[PDB]
Amino acid sequence: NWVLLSTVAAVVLGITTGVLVREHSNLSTLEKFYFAFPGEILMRMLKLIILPLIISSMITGVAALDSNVSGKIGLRAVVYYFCTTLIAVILGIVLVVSIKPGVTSTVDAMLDLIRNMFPENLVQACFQQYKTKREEEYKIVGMYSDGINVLGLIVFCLVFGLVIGKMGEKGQILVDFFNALSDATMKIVQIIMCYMPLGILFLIAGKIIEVEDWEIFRKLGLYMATVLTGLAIHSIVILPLIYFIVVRKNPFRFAMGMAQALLTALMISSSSATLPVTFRCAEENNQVDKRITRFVLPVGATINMDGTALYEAVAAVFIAQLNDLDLGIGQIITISITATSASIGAAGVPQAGLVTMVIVLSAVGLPAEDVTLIIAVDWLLDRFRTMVNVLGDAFGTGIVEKLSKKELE
Amino acid sequence: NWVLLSTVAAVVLGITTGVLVREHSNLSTLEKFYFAFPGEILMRMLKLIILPLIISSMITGVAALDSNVSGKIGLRAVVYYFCTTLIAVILGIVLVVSIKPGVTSTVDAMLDLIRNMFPENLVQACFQQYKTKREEEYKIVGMYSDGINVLGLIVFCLVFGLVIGKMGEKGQILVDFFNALSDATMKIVQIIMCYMPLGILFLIAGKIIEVEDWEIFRKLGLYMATVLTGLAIHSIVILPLIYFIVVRKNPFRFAMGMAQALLTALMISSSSATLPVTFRCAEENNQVDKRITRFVLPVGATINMDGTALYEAVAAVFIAQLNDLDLGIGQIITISITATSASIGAAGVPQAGLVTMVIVLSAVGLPAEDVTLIIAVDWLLDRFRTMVNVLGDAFGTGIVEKLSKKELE
Amino acid sequence: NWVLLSTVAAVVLGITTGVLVREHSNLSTLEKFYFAFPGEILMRMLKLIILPLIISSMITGVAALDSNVSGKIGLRAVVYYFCTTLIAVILGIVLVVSIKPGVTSTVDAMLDLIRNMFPENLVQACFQQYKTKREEEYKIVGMYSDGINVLGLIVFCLVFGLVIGKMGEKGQILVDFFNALSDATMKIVQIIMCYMPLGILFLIAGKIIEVEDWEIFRKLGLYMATVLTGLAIHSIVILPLIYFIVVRKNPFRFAMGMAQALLTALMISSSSATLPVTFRCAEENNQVDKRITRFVLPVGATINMDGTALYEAVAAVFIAQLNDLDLGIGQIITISITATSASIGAAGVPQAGLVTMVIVLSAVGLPAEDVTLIIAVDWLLDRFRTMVNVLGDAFGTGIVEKLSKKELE
Ligand SMILES: C[N+](C)(C)CCO
Ligand SMILES: C[N+](C)(C)CCO
Ligand SMILES: C[N+](C)(C)CCO
Repeated sequence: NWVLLSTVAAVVLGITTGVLVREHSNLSTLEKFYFAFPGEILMRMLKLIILPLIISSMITGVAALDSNVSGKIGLRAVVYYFCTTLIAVILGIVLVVSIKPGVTSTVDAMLDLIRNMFPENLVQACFQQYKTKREEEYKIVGMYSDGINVLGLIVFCLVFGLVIGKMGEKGQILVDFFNALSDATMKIVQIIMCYMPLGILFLIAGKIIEVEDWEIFRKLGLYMATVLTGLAIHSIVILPLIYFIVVRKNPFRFAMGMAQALLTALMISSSSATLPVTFRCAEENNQVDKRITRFVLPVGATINMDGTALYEAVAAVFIAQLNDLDLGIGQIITISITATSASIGAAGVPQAGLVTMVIVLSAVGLPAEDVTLIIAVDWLLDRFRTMVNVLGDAFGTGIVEKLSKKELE
Repeated sequence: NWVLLSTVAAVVLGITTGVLVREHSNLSTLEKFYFAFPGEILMRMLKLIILPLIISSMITGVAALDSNVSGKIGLRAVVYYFCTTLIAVILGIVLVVSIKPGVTSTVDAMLDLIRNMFPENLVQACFQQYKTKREEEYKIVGMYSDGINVLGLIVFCLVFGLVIGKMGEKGQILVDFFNALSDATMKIVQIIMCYMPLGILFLIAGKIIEVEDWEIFRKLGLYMATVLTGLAIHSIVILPLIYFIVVRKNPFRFAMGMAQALLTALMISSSSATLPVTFRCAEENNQVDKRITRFVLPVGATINMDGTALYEAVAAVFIAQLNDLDLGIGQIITISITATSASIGAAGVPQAGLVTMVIVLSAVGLPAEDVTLIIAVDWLLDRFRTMVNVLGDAFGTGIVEKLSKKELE
Repeated sequence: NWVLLSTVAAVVLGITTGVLVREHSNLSTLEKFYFAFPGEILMRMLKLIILPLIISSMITGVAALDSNVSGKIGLRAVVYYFCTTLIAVILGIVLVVSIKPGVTSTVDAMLDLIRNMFPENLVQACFQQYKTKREEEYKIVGMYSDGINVLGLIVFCLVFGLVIGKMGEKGQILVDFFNALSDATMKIVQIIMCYMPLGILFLIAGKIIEVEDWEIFRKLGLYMATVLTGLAIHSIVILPLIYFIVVRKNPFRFAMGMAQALLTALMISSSSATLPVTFRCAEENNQVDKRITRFVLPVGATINMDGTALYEAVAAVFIAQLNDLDLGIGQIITISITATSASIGAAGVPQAGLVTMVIVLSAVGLPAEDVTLIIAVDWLLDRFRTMVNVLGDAFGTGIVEKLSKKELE
């Protein structure tokens, strides 16, 4: 594949250029800023595109989710993809606080989630964010600090996406305007990813120059041991339990029937690319009828956020812990809800692991140029994330036969 | 009706909760801020929607006003609905300064009306507002303070609405895009009004807690005696004179012929809901032909701002007087022109008295959470405002028979 | 013509009012600000419209440039209209620094061209601009100062215009939405130009009042001797050489064959108005086939920026030199690239010399009210600019017969 091979060949040459400058020359504090300029322009190019990508892919992802939730079968998969998303948020927050990869009020930060879901302006929500601060027996002021409001542009586009879906023929030009705006801002991300090999070369090399000790290669080992532990309690302990609670039919036999599509997800790392394969393995091996697989698998490519909350919401807390933030427990729930929501906006993006992380790091107020620690090993962890998304969707096929049995007639 | 009954039942339970907390417990200065948080989220939800509601309803209200002003009949109703709008602005400013409900340069503030009609940026006009200040033999600086520019987003959408109406078939996708955007942002205001009973419960109760003296129940009695005096010189003295100046046929006989539609407006408080009724009473009782009633009544549901300048531009000055502002005479004309213009944007909104007031209080730089004094008694005054809008439109039927008599052949 | 006669009659009455106030009365520092208020509102009206004019005319100018570059003929005119545009930028920068009309780091300002082509936000690019500053062995901070980012709204709309052109039928509603938005924001500029005679009357008169010495009538004579010298090395020395390098057929005979359309351009000063004439003189007199004139003349009305870089990028440096700026050499290339790019956005505007200058003066951070020095003599220099655009396009017809000879079969 091109986009995988070229990114690995730019991480290898990024470390090759990176140690042949710090151990072979000596740059100033200014010339280590001009050396990381082609990787600076990539971070401006990526933040440029997340505003028409959030707005267009949330409006069309939700206005096409209607008529894919027809009946009660499409409602008994929205409850399932919210019940295992909420457990994956709790499992991602617990595992990043217990392990703490990258080390050494709370009510006023949970009421800013609900304040930022409903902004006071839709144009200010594209570049500003409401943060409140207790001061003086106390009183409370609000500031509107900078940084994009991703939570309020997603709650509004989820409401605006439901309204124009149900409007019928009067709101067909609004679905057609944003379907074409979503196709046009996924062909610009394909143009940016033709520059992304050159940009991550000078982004990796600008980090190995400034790094003086190999402690950051240990915090990058405890990060892969928090993602591969979040994505191994979910595939072994959490999701085979949820199947066995309602469907008493041995969940380790269900996964062996899907072993052709689990092994295919380790080679592509894209859920919508092996979506023709997981259709072919579910019906023939597990003996499930086609009227419920065609109703939960198209909603399971928009709503299945089990893998994001264990990978991109552990990465975005690891970056925040890397900058010596204490974060409390109220700004961790702020991050893991912004990281889980931003993956619905970065829905079918080509390099959807890199783009989603630039959305959350720009939203929660972190340096987006710290994503180059994550894309060094993103090609290992995105393969295993979509093995959970394929296994999570396959258990979402065999669960809605059991709550929907009298509905099929 | 649901939206009336539920709002009265949330004002009654708002005062019931409000006196069973201040006279039964004791909250801190912080716990009186967390008690009014469900009413804070309503004020964020309302300010969220006034930006796509101003833009879409002004573009479609004006691009559909073309072909409803065909001939000279539709021009002799635009002059009439500007001549009685300007008298209602003068009558609303005089009555709120002479009575002063809620008590105890000028050239640089009239040149900021004309500066804010033509902003220097269309994206900055969505959240910022130009205020100029004389300083030092003097010189003049400009600041761009915050708060939405409603005047400049209405003057531009009035020009942009006329241009795409007259473009014909080349500008039909622009009328279709904003017709669907206006239908989609009136179905979101219907979703907000399903939360508005809960929000105004904690908004009323958060005001009765902090109020320690019943002087504010006297300033709320002088406010209803300024609206019901502005809307009783207009229906008795001003508008029956304007009929009798040009049409010498006893205006108190004209209103008795419309008594079925005046009494219907006291039960619905919506001009476009009794618009089928005022068609049926004008032609049969007053003997007016249908070629001029169908030409002045659709422009009389977009342009008839006689009732707004006596109700929502007396309320927005009463709120400004409540915060101990002196206002001069130049910032009163700023308010009553912003309040009269913002009711064309809040054109056919369900709760169009509450939404219009949040537009003007956010525009002229006032606390939008002070609208809860007004919605306590809005269900009394909005019935009597639309009785003036029905009587003002009925006299706008019997006036254009007299200036248009040779035009009908 | 109306728009020429009325503008000359407002420059004459502007100087007539201007010397009958300063030599016949005495105004304060405040009353010389209220006297130039009708010309202030014109500068707010002009800056109001450059945001939907840049966005709509760049998207439709580029999405219609596709299928006008079919084959290799339409590629051998994009190289020619970039090779003579880059020489006109170098000739405009050299001539405004050598003559310096209006008198008496660099790497951090060339890396801000590339930083401002790719902004971090599309809504902030409509009103804000990234300027970086070296400070402290040094480090580099970035600020986001105010003023519209014209470079980043043109690079994005050039990429977004190419993507929706090549999308075919899926991106036809996006071409139809911006074709109608571009027709609707050229009919608002025609409404503004009905006020522009009144606005430039009080704009000229507000400058002759404050001027106390006639040195500014000498710097306005060295400005016309830099534009008419830039547009006389291009028409005599630069462009007849580029023809004679590749096409050995005596370029002074080519221009005599186009003498009917050169003389017509001195009477209209519009390239797309004499575009039917330069078609009729190229084929009959110079004996060129119609298959290459119809392929380079529609791309030569969007891409031919030879005349802008010698007129509007010498004017925008002359205004910057007038305010006693030193500008280095890095902020001169910033101006002449912003002035050359902004003339693709002001593509077919009626008063396209006045509107283009308000775009660049607002972009590079200059007073837009200093354009009234330029529109005093714009009707002399815009005639001679389009004589170079007609001569530059005619030599762009006789050049693509020589590189395309085996392609025509
Ligand atoms: C299923 N994905 C996580 C890949 C996209 C939904 O946000
Ligand atoms: C006639 N109304 C006042 C109800 C709407 C026009 O703004
Ligand atoms: C050819 N013009 C310069 C007139 C427009 C292209 O920007």
